[PDB]
Amino acid sequence: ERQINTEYAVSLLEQLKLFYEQQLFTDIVLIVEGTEFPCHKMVLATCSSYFRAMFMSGLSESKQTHVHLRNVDAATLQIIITYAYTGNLAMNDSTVEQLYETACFLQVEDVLQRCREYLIKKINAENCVRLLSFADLFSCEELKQSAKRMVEHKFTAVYHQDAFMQLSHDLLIDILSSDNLNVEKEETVREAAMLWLEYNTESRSQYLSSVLSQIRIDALSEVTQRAWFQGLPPNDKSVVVQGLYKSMPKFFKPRLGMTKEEMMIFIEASSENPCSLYSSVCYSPQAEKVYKLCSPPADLHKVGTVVTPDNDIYIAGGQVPLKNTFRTVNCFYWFDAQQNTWFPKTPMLFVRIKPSLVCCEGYIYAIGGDSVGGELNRRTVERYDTEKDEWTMVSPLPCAWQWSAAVVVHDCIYVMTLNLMYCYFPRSDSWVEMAMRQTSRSFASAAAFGDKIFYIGGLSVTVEIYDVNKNEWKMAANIPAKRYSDPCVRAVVISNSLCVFMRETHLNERAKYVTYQYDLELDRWSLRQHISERVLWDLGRDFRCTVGKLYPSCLEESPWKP
Amino acid sequence: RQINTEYAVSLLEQLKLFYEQQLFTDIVLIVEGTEFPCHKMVLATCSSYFRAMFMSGLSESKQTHVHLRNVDAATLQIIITYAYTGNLAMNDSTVEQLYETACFLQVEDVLQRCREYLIKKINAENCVRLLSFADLFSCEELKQSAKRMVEHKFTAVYHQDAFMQLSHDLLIDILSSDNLNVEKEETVREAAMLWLEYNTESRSQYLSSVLSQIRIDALSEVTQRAWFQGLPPNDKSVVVQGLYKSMPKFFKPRLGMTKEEMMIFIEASSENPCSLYSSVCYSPQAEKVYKLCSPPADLHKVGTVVTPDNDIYIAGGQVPLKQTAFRTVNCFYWFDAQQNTWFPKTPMLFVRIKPSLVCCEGYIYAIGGDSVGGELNRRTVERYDTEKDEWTMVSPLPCAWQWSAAVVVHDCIYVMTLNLMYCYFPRSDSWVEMAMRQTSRSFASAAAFGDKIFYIGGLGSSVTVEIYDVNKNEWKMAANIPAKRYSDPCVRAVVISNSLCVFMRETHLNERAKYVTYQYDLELDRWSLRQHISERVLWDLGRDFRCTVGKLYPSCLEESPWKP
Repeated sequence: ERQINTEYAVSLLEQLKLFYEQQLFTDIVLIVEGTEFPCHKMVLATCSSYFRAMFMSGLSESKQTHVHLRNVDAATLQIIITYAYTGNLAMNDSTVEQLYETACFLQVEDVLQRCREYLIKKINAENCVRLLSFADLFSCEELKQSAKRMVEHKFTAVYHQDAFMQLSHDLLIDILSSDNLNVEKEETVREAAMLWLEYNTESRSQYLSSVLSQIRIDALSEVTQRAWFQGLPPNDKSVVVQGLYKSMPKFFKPRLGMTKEEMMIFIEASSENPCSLYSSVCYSPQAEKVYKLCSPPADLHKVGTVVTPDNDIYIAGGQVPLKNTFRTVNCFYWFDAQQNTWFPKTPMLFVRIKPSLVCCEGYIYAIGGDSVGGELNRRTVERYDTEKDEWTMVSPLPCAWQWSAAVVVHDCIYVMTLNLMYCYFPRSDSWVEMAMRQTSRSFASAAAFGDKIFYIGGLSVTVEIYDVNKNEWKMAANIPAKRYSDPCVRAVVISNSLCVFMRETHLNERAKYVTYQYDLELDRWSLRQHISERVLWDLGRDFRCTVGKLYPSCLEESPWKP
Repeated sequence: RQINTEYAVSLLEQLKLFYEQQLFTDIVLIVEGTEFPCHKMVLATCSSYFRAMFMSGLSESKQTHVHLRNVDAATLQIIITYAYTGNLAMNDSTVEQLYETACFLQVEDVLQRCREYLIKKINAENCVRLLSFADLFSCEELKQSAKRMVEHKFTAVYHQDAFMQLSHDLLIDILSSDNLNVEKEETVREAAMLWLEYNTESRSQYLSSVLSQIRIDALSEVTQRAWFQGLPPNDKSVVVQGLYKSMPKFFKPRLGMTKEEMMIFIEASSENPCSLYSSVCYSPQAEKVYKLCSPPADLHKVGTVVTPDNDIYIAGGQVPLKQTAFRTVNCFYWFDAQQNTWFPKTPMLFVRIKPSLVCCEGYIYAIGGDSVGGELNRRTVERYDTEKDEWTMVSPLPCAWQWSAAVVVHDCIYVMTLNLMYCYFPRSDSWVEMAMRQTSRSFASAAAFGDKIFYIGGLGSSVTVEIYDVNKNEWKMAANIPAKRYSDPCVRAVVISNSLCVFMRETHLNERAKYVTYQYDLELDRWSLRQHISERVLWDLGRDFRCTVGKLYPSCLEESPWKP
């Protein structure tokens, strides 16, 4: 006997739901603050494990037609009952907390796992500490850990969340004592503990002692003593004694967030093992090393990169071989700065090929990139919401462009094509016409350095500088490159200084990597650093470059023979 | 949206778990001392009786030990396990009590399932039993399928033991119908006579009604004194009744006596260019061309067979896959001689292209025809069971042949190829080497007339004829068919009117195709002009068309409207 479903799995379930709704065969009724729920017993067993032990134990409640169940919400119990009768939960985004609470109370494992997944997928920006305290209240390892890391990453950039103040000690100890604080400085966590304590002083006096010992000598060499002399309760002597002990021991160690080296993330590199096609690696300007990264899909290629001002990496679009015995997928991913993995996000609505993602005003803007090709209005765009986690359609492009580039300058969208340029106003959602270039060049990219756009390359060494306040295109100079070669130019910001990363290739000659330092008033690319081939190998042709901060300890060095 | 499959099956298995492992099982069914702990919700979701029993207000709304009587243990068990998992184990024996308990408990799903199974299971040796069963329980669709299949099979066997134990209304509906298949009107007469003489005074009152449905051509002749012999003694209310009642009931001829020997064609050239091919038929007696229903889903590249019981079947073939596009399917079908439609049957195991369907000893033999496997046994020859409705493999052909034909002579299968021949012994399931032909010819057909095989034509084709004798085991020449020179005759060997005739369509240079059949004199070795097919009735058919010998009804079929 297996489980074949000859149009019967749904028939029986439909009949069960009909019976629940008709007040039929009601052998048990739930009283929830005056509201009656005349359901049956067999089904409540399958769902609630509390009702499983309720409709079987030899206690008098099993022989009680009317049971008065309290500490449960009416709407949550109703949705749980209808899920038990139809399998459809249709959960919203607001009532997830009370639903999970009632599921943990009733011990309904399936809806518990469903809500756990829905919560672990929806830790976006704000409910992080709230759902972290929630998972601390209701033991939930999966939620606890994802939420822990999420806070270690974003909490160390706001450290002012209203919900962060109301936290239990053990959770705060686990948060602060961990070595995953994404902070480039050691005083921010100090003042964050300090603010918390100035808020609930006296009440959590032992807790404040522990949080001072948790900050350790690392951040104990500050005004912590004077602030305490200011707010301590009178007639306290041993407290000063125990505070004087907390300033030198507790294994003084450094932290991890300080290792935010501005590095050079690359994608689609020349793979070492012939079994793989491309790879994503990184380069260190100061450390002069070449680190690697894990492929987000591990088989799909032709992706686009973007870096938010908060140093976040995203990947959208791309094409993957069909593996029949290259199909385009609109999937989306995000790079973890510590786990060295890729957590997917809400996919796009159109399968794009090499999308150009631009970040502005906290929103991700994907401009062009072979949306579907057969659009009525072929020139359209689509943006992303980093807070609401959804895609919003905006005003479509004014001219259809291929192999285009797009940057962001002064909180405005700027997309560049062969010769035209349009500025998209995020406040009014419209395109305004901008200056036209006198040269028609494609297959090139642009960089947003300061208040000037530097469109480099095209087919070459065309250096066409554009300014927003002036609205004009001008030439500066030609990059010094060896003749009889085809340079692959890459313009990007580094250390608040405009530089370039170019590679020259000749006939019967090897490729050479070298970055130059360009000056604004000099119009010359001074030799900054020549990338030695002993550490970096060939990259290819379809590789991309972008600036971002990474961690050396989480990532791994790329092994390659000099 | 739909229903979450994950929970749907999780709930189903959890419900089944609560059933087998006695847990929340509340109501228990007491049947012949066997315990059946189960729930009320599952029983209500399927059985209408159980739904009515619990939701009511009677003592059963608060009872636990219901003594369900007039049921079976295994049937209730399989019904409960189906209600708990959706799995119905339908064998070939317990479907009767299954339908009984389903009609008792009023469970629509299992009722429809077993009704479909019995609509598939309807055959000869259970036609009358299934009809009596569909008369006992109201199963009008099953009742009609029974009646029809019944009708025909009843008027082909009329030896069923269950036929004696039948209700009067059912017998009246069977006999008085205009769908009986009998070459004469006297067999139904003696069938009614024996059904009446099965008893005596229990059939006397029905005697006055059964004679009211049979024509008066036999209600004035014999089998009136035979009833007077079996008449109750001194009964003077039946003798004179039948004496002065043999006057109305205007004698009208039935439909079963309209089976004429016809030339059934398939894959003929479609008249309207919207369709690829069609199926027509020639009337050697009516001299017209009646249309036939299209092959099932325009099934092309198939084979035909006409059993000695005059039944048409279709096996193999290919359907255009959803410009050249064709996929081969192993579907099997059966032609309804009255409803003018192709009823589906049990498909084969392997797909075939142009299979040679041959009937022998009640089995349908499809010998070769482009086997899919193409492995070391590139034949996959299969036999079909007309009793069990299933296929069974037989001894494979020793040699792989292509574009071959097969006939049946002396209860044996004779498959013919370019030059070789092998005879299959069904009793021993073996192949024996036969005589060798001296001419290499293919793409021809053979007709089995008596105890001789007549391989006509071969390669277009020609007028070469090689006659083979089974008792002599030798291939000899007889003559060549006199045809017009510089032409390509399309020969078709067939048996009709107890004589070997040929359907040979010839085409001249810059001329249209001409249809004419000849009668081959067996003792004189000469093809005589039996009849010339005028082109005013029969149009072009094509090249890949087949022909077979069979009987059809002109009444149920309609004339094909087409210009000469």
